[PDB]
Amino acid sequence: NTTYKNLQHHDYSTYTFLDLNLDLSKFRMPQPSSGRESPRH
Amino acid sequence: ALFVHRDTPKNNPETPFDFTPENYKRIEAIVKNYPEGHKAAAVLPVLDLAQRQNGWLPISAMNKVAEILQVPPMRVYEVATFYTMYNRKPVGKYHIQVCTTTPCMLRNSDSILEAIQKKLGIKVGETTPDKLFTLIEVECLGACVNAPMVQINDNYYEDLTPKDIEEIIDELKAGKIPKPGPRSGRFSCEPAGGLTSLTEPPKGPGFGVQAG
Amino acid sequence: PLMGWASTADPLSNLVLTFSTKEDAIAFAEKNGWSYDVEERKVPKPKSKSYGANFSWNKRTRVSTK
Amino acid sequence: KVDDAKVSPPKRAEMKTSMESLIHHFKLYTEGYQVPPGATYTAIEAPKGEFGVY
Amino acid sequence: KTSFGSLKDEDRIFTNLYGRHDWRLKGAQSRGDWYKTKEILLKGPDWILGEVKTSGLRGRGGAGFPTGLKWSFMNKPSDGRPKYLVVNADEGEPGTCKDREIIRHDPHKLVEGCLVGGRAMGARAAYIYIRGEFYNEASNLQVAIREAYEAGLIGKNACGSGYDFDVFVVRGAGAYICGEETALIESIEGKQGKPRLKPPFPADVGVFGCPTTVANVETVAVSPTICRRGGAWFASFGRERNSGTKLFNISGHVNNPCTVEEEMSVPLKELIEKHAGGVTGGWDNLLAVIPGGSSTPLIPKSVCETVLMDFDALIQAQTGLGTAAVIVMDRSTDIVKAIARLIEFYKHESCGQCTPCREGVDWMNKVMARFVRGDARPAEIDSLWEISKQIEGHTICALGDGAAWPVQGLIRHFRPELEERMQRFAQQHQ
Amino acid sequence: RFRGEHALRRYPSGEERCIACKLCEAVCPAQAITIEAEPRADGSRRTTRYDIDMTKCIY
Amino acid sequence: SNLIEVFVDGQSVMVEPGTTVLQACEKVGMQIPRFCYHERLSVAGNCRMCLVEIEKAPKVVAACAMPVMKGWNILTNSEKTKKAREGVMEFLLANHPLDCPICDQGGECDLQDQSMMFGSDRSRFLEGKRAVEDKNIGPLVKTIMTRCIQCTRCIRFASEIAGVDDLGTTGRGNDMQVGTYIEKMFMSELSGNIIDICPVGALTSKPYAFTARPWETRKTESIDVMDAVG
Ligand SMILES: Cc1cc2nc3c(=O)[nH]c(=O)nc-3n(C[C@H](O)[C@H](O)[C@H](O)COP(=O)(O)O)c2cc1C
Ligand code: SF4
Ligand code: SF4
Ligand code: SF4
Ligand code: SF4
Ligand code: FES
Ligand code: FES
Repeated sequence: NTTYKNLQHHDYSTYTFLDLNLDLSKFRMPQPSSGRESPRH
Repeated sequence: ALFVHRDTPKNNPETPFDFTPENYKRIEAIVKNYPEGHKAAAVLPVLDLAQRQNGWLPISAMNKVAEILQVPPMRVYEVATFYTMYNRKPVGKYHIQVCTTTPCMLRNSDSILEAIQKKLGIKVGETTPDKLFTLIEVECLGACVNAPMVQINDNYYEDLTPKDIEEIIDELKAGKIPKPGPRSGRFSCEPAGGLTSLTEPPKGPGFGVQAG
Repeated sequence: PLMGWASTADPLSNLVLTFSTKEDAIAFAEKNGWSYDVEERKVPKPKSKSYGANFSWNKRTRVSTK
Repeated sequence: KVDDAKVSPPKRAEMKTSMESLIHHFKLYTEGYQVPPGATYTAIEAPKGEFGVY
Repeated sequence: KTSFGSLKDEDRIFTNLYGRHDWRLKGAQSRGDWYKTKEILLKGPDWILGEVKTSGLRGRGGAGFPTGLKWSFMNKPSDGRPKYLVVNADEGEPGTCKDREIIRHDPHKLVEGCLVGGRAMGARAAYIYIRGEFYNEASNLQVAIREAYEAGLIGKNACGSGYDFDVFVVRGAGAYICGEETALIESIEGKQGKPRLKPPFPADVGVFGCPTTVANVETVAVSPTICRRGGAWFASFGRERNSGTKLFNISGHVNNPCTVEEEMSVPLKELIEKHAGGVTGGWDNLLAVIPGGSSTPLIPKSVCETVLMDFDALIQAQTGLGTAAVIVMDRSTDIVKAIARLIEFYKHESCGQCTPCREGVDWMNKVMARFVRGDARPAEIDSLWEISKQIEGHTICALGDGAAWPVQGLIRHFRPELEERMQRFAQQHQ
Repeated sequence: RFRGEHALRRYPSGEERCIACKLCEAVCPAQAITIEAEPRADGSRRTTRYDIDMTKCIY
Repeated sequence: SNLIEVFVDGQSVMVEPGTTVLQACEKVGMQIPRFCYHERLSVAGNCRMCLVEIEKAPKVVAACAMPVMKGWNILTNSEKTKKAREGVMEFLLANHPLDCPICDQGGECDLQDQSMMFGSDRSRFLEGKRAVEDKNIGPLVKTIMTRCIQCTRCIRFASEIAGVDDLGTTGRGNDMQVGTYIEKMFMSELSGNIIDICPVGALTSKPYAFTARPWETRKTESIDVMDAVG
């Protein structure tokens, strides 16, 4: 197929990466902790 | 390129700098992705949020990021002085990156460099006596398969010529922005001959597989 | 008092005798008569360090810089 | 001189523009070059006679 | 065995090169995604590793480490520490656009492949690292992740079975070193991107101390197709060590510089002229050919007219095969100037861990400046040879090595232009 | 190239040529050089006391 | 029972598991020359000086951070070990300025001693020689940052003993300035102990600065005061 199936990329605004990271935050297993909350606590 | 701060106010903390609570919810999504115990890994996305909010980051932005992520600021200063996307000098609206190394310069980037130079006026690496025309030439970006390239704010321009230079710069003066994609036809990264790629509509899951 | 130097009435002030063992040192000092103070040898203590331990997961030994 | 700059000091041109020759000049005149352990003897013909050095 | 190999249609591993029928999970299903993958997943990861080593996947990105050995190191028994999969998507070797095409026109097969890799080795979460130059393509990737989540088929309890698998995306901030094997890992860690030391492997201590691994995007793309298709159907294209299909792209000096899928071997003259327009000015106009990209020595005219495009062939030619900039360059450009600009790029992007790459690229940049201006002696060009023998392999990463190799190729092949340049500088000053 | 007076030099319309880098006292085979060094209020490193013993000087 | 056999040029010796090549080589007396490794800190590898040709390997590897498999043989006095030392020592002295008179580590350098005993003699690299302008770290510690060989020893000392985290690497390639970015006069405890850490003449004492050069002064045993630890 010789037709450009994209231009789905064309509408991308300068906030959309953080928007998708924002909206896809659910089903997040707890990113496992280790002792203190931080290297300096 | 003067990697020591040397305050010069319009810098010199505290410069008044603060975000949006919507951006604070972005911040909480960012340090909710990474696991507990290593909060200090989201420094580069939070600093990316700071750049996308305010076009260049001041030093009070770095103090703000350090107090948000409860880290000493020195790691934020390291990450700010280390990478390329973060310009500690103040810039304009649009930012010009003329990429030219191995296919780009060897496919005659110097015509594009001359066109940008004698169209805009200011020399390479420097800034402009207005906004929206901070010009730097840059090293490779990845998008190599075409003519030497121009990056503006999260957009590309390939397959150039000085009349396209005149058109794109006059239309950024006007404010109407052209497409990120290629030029001279060939609507993607294409073999631009007689379509030597696939032509048939692909079958996929239908034909002979095994252990599936 | 004429040049600003450090004179001394000590001919023995610039002696040093580099030896190889403590036993022959004590034997020579007792052989030649004068008294002596023995300080004992101190090696550097062997340690237990590793780069993977500098990249810990839930141990606090973390490089925090690089 | 020998072309072994870790024993004989270099000359002025390379001394004023090198790096290795300046370092060799500096430490060669402060410390003195190290000499491997052992006892040697030799003797040449002084006009008196056997000038020996041990 | 094939007679040096070429493209036969529908044997393309992935279709939809650019702008084709749609851009959707429905289009992925029409092209061959989400088809009978649960029966592959619920058979056991040992069978997936057997399928991949049946295909015999040579590792991509211009390294040479095969995927089967790496993911067989990834079969550690699971302890209290989880397992991570990191999909690297930077484009170094300037001239690339390797996976720019893939992440711009088909993220769905990448989602398929990261799900396959997460099941096949006990991994639990996959971080996908995109270059910071790619905001719009990153947002296309975010739209595709939203579509795959909105299908309700990845995220938690994938394929209907009780198997959660989350995928995240971390942007780049612009580097060459973040593409490498371990500076990637610490760049995710929030510390500045700097490689670790190798004998503690990433499969033992990785992202903060967990057994992880890093996959190239071409490996992620080819991985569900080998699972859903037959054993060694992929392996029937080319030789025995290297096997399968690869993107050979000319990003550089030809008429219509572009990208083509091909098999593992190809005659180079057919590759250059019978697929991508023609050479600028004819076949006899070019001065030389660089394969690989930028971490590869050059190949001159009398060698490029005969040598086939295999990994073992370029080992026999003392070079290293990479991706997408298998390009020629004209006599009308000075290869000294081109390689000197590449050395300037190497200086502009390199971290400062190791002393030898730092100071060696410093000397080579200043000395290639003195060669473009021609203000040296032939002892200097042999000194550049000696230092390029000194640097190689005495570092952490391969950026110092990939700065050593172009100097090696230039000295092994194009001595006489250097001698004539220096003689013309002698005629100029005298 | 006679060896006589033990004189000093100075820069062209400039300050004292010595730095007090103690090389001459490190090499002086009768140790007749005596250097005690201090920096002044400017910042460049200099001396306090630079003494040649003419008795010990073997030249 | 937890032993490892290595041959140091034929001389067999036993190695505890997990340790380095360098601790065993220092156990048999061979001081492999080092610049970034120091035993009070963690193990970086950024100085590259400790390369040593370990047998049946075409690549010459570091010795400060090598795990010790059973049954090695360690060739310290080979050919290409000396060639790698010549190369590395020639690389260090390129962008290092001619300051050995006005340095304060004339008797106590490390480049000087190890470049006599291990390096080349005829230099190269005719032009070039960039320079990094100094900073103002503290009025107790005089600081010249052109002589910094970027060895990352003061940084590890800060982040692992001082815990202050004010010194960092800035830049890439040749251009790596090491220090504090923000014109802050770094003042903390044990900041006087950084002039003994810095192996080259880049961090010297400010009040001592230019009074002597250490071959004249004689060294004498004594016991500390003002602290109850000594
Ligand atoms: C010098 C160097 C540059 C690299 N550049 C890139 C790059 O731009 N993009 C990328 O995805 N990987 C890059 N890599 C990593 C390789 O692609 C590596 O093979 C990858 O981590 C795993 O690929 P494989 O498992 O298919 O062999 C680079 C590695 C090195 C040593
Ligand atoms: S070779 Fe250079 S770029 Fe690579 S890890 Fe070492 S210092 Fe960094
Ligand atoms: S201290 Fe001696 S060697 Fe050094 S500059 Fe002064 S006179 Fe010359
Ligand atoms: S200041 Fe000294 S200790 Fe710190 S990196 Fe530089 S040379 Fe090493
Ligand atoms: S630290 Fe540098 S300037 Fe100082 S004595 Fe050593 S080589 Fe010379
Ligand atoms: S060199 Fe211009 S994009 Fe890679
Ligand atoms: S001592 Fe091993 S590299 Fe510095």
